[PDB]
Amino acid sequence: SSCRILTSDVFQDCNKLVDPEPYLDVCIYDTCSCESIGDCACFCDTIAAYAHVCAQHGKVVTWRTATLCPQSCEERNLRENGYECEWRYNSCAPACQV
Amino acid sequence: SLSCRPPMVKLVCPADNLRAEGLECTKTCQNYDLECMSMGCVSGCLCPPGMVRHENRCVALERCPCFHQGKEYAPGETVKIGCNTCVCQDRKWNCTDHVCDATCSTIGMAHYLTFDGLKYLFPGECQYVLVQDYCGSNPGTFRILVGNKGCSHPSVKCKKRVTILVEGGEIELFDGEVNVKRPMKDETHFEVVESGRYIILLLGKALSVVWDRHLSISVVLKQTYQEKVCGLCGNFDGIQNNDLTSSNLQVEEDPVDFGNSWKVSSQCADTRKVPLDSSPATCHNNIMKQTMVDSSCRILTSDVFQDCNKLVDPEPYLDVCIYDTCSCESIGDCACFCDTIAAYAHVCAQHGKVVTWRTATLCPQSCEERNLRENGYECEWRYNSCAPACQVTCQHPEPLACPVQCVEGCHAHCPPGKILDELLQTCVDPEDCPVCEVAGRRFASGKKVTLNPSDPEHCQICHCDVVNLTCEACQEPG
Amino acid sequence: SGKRYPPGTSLSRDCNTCICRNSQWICSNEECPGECLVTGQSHFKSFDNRYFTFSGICQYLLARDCQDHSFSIVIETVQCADDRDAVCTRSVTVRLPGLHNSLVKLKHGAGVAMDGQDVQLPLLKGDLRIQHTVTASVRLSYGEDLQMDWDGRGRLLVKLSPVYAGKTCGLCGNYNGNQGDDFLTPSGLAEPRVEDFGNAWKLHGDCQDLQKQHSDPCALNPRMTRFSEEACAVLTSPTFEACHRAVSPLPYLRNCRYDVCSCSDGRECLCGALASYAAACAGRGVRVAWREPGRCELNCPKGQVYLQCGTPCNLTCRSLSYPDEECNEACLEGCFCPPGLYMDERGDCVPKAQCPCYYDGEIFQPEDIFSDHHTMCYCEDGFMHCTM
Amino acid sequence: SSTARCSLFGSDFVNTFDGSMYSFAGYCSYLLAGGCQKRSFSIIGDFQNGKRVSLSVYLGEFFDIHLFVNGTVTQGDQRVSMPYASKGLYLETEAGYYKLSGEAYGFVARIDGSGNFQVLLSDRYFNKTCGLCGNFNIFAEDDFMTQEGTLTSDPYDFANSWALSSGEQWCERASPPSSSCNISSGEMQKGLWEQCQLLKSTSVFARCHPLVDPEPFVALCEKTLCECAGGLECACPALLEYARTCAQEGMVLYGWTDHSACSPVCPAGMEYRQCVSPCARTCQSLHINEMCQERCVDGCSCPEGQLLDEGLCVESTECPCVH
Ligand SMILES: *[C@@H]1O[C@H](CO)[C@@H](O)[C@H](O)[C@H]1NC(C)=O
Ligand SMILES: *[C@@H]1O[C@H](CO)[C@@H](O)[C@H](O)[C@H]1NC(C)=O
Ligand SMILES: *[C@@H]1O[C@H](CO)[C@@H](O)[C@H](O)[C@H]1NC(C)=O
Ligand SMILES: *[C@@H]1O[C@H](CO)[C@@H](O)[C@H](O)[C@H]1NC(C)=O
Ligand SMILES: [Ca+2]
Ligand SMILES: [Ca+2]
Ligand SMILES: [Ca+2]
Ligand SMILES: [Ca+2]
Ligand SMILES: [Ca+2]
Repeated sequence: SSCRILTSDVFQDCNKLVDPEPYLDVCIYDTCSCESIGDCACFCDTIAAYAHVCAQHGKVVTWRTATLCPQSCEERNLRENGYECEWRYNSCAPACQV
Repeated sequence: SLSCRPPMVKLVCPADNLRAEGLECTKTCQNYDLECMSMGCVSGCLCPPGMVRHENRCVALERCPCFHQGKEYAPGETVKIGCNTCVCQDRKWNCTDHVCDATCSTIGMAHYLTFDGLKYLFPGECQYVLVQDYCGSNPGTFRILVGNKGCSHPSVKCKKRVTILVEGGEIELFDGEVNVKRPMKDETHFEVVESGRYIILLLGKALSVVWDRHLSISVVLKQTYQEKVCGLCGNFDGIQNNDLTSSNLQVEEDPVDFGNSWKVSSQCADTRKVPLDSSPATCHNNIMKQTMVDSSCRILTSDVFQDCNKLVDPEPYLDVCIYDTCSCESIGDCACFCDTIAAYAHVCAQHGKVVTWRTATLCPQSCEERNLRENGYECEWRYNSCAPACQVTCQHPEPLACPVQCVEGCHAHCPPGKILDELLQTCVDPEDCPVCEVAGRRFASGKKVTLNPSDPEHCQICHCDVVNLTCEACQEPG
Repeated sequence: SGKRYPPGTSLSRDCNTCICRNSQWICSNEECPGECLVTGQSHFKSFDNRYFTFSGICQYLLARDCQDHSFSIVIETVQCADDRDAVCTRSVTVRLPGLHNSLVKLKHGAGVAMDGQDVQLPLLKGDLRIQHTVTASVRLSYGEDLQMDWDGRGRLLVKLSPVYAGKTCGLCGNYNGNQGDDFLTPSGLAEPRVEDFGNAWKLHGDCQDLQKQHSDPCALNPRMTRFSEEACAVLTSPTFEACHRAVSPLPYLRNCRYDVCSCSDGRECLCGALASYAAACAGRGVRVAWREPGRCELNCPKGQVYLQCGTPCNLTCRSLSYPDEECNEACLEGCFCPPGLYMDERGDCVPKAQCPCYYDGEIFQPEDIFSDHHTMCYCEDGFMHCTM
Repeated sequence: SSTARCSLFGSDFVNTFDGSMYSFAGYCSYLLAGGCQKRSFSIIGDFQNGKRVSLSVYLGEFFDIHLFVNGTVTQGDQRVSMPYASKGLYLETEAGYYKLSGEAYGFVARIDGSGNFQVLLSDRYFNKTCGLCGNFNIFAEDDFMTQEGTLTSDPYDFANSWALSSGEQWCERASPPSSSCNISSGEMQKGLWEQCQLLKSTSVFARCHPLVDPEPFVALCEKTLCECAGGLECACPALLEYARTCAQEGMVLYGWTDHSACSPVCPAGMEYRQCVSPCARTCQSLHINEMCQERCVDGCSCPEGQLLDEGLCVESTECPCVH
């Protein structure tokens, strides 16, 4: 059931382009074998691998919430005493900037 | 040979007295009140009768320190254990007698920490009396209950339901929010402080409830009761080994027969006596996994908690960690692990030891979604390790009785001259609060209460909805 | 305990009685005696039924009367194997200020030594009696408010009657019914760290105080990890089914795995820990038959036979010499021999024909005619028939 | 340096990390090395009766590879094949001799054909470990600190402190063997004093003296040249050790086995080279280079051609295929 996030309301755009059946078989295989205890990374990394392929075909996606694979970004805005708050989690931003 | 130092004088065993308590019974500050064995003395050099040894120094006066946690304390110095101060004027600690405010808990899915302090295991699936007051020969004011579904084996299942019955009311909570099925009469004492990750919830002068929105139930009671309650949390008497007095008025030894006495529905299923073992179901005959879980639960004994481990024993909160996340099949949400450590960090916070144990690769807890409804990203909400739960807002501008010093969670922080309201998510200037001041005096922001029931002739009522400087007319009884 | 009883019944705990009336047991609150217990390596039990562990090496104070000074007990711990997590009891020292201000000492055997002098048992002084129990364990009994048990291989016990309610202090606690205050150092303040509690009762300053009490010594000897699981898995097996609802087994299981991995020989460390549980199940009413040729059946000599529940009153040959004395003893477990045979001093047990007499302490043979001028006495079959 | 070395060479002898030899004819399992404050692993050595059998690595609480002279590497109780790579412990063969690498955990064990345990161990455990191969410090005299912590003068009761029993067998204190040499002295000390002496005389060994001292090595041999009857080969075990102990220090020696009349045992097709690469170019191999910059290791290997294929040297023309 939890690997059916790959077939959910938020991915319906990409499921028509990229078949999810390959990326689902990996999900069931990994997180069965994986004994996830503190870090739920053996699950959150198989979906991100599908979202990135969906992004290359122009379908940006925001699937990540606070109760599922949170990915905070607040520690980079810490070394300065004054909290400027410029670092943020952006769903799919350009990698090649200046 | 060595002529011993001036401050002390050598001794010699007399041939007559068997009681040659000399070098062997060297009285230091530890073993003065303690009584010592001795066969005969030795050819040592012992301090005079009026003084003792103290770490390679014969300290003269009987002023030597008063140890606690293996640390020095000069006479006159104080220590704060709980809500009491305690001074060693002399050589024994001299403490006050102000009994403090106790606290149940539900650490994980199936465990319970009584008031006096007794962790025990009780996996149930029916509805159970967590604590109440109608116990034996009393009026019966409040009847906090608790109810679990699919929670005999901890997992991503086991959502809790909580029905609290005070002042003829029925306010209950599950699935994140709190719901009022029947409002209670004296609304003045009611209060709800949705601050951070918790739902603090007052109900009177001597009652409070806390709820982490997921599983934990930490009811806080004051000095008022002192053996007036009973339930799964026990009687709140100080005696720590009578917290298993079942409903049928006897002490039991097996807690799985205890909580079965406190179920409401006397015809649902009573839980099964599990065969005892150090390994739960998933960790049963999976000794590989049983070490990866043990190691990860040693965060409770890590460099960041060393301050608290000296105050609060982690051995109770570790047994819960190994038990829950074995049984829990954590797949997408690692909450059956991250919630057992937060329960230890919060107890460490109540004793004044704030902790920052939470990183990006371990239980991240972002707070960026609240800073989203506005197109302009103002960035006032932040994860703060342990911030005060009882602050001032447009909805609760006055200071409230604050059972919890600080709490984890996302907290809105912005420069001064602005006060937080929850409906409009950001902080806003004070004047924008729907605040009420009718006929001069300071009070809350227009509570929906009918003041002054007592005297008919002095029935001078003045409500305030949001802003109105109004007063209503009383309907005469005649 | 998960079973139904009709109304009007009266089941009895070891402490007191309770009667069913209107689905509610009525119960008395009269005090009942406590038991501090040392056993295994370093495993203590307070009077208030607290369990803990403190592996220190010094002379520690176990118990003491602390408003007056009727007695004081002093344990003496030593390391006891190659490992560092193995600290067994070697001796215990008792002190009675009521009689000579003497000093009894229970040695690493079944031996006792008053004021340096070894002693043959029994030792009827005025108040204190010291005698064997199964002829393999000593039992001190001062007055009617104090008992003890063998400190040979380290299984000390005490029995304190309710006249000492709340007026004692030591590692074993206050004896006040409260289990939480027992970590109270002599400076009058409860400590949360056991490593602070025990090292505050040491009597000598030169002794090294410990910094950490370890919980898993099977890490230093990973060979015994497997064996320590299946070995004391019998403790939760249904062999002990009858006393899970009498005393919690989960600590007596926790204390096994610390003993079998730590000590030099895990054979008897196993079979002295399983008996720590049966000895508590039996102190509440439940006897268990847990002995096998594999699970450590003791070898009673050829004269004796194994026996589960028997009477240690008609066993010793001294009984026939002093028959009028009362034997208000329980139904104990040990090595006896059949009722036609009575126990002789030399390990063999014999019929009552050649069972000697113990007149005035003197051991007379089965036929010894014997007389001063005025009295006339003889030994017939165990008893000394005197006349005048 | 950044490494260490223990060796249990010949019969009953030991060589700690710091130039301290002795003899120990144990009876059961004993701890070679491993931490002392907290053990992530523990290397263990089983002795049947004086003579050794197995090397064992218990990786905390959950895993146990079991190599031995028996070579039939088992695990737990189930006999497995070889090679084997579970849990970050690659159980390979190098130069015809068996290896157990734990680079994640910081150790490299191995055994030769005769049976000579060896333990290369990292500098991360400097001052930390304690066991039958002593602590990894600079000094060589203090490295008998018992399981309690006690500098003992005896090299024997020490090793009997570090015993570790199981349920299958509980073990007692072994006794030092009563030497039969004390009566059968005869000529055996006159004519055979030379094979020990040639560690000092011959030029091929006459250059590690500024790195090590042969005085213990000649001392430990003279007590074991007396029980074996009719053989000069009884000196080469204590001599073979001296070769490696100088190699590990950063100064290797060459061709010393040409005239010594003792070569270490190896299976057919191969004999003892010195400083052969571990990345033996075998038959079913991929022709890739300049990844194997590892240090150079002693052990027996094939001739110049004659590539390896399943534990035997075979000519390069007859390289098979696989499917
Ligand atoms: C505690 O201190 C108070 C105030 O100095 C003193 O009155 C009292 O006697 C002390 N009590 C004890 C038990 O030392
Ligand atoms: C944490 O919260 C407290 C109380 O509101 C506040 O005083 C403090 O500045 C906050 N610290 C951080 C790091 O946000
Ligand atoms: C030697 O190896 C054999 C075959 O693997 C095994 O059956 C036996 O138990 C081993 N014996 C010892 C002493 O290790
Ligand atoms: C070894 O560790 C001990 C204890 O921490 C320390 O006292 C000593 O200086 C260390 N020695 C070396 C050589 O690092
Ligand atoms: Ca484009
Ligand atoms: Ca209580
Ligand atoms: Ca303060
Ligand atoms: Ca107490
Ligand atoms: Ca050394």
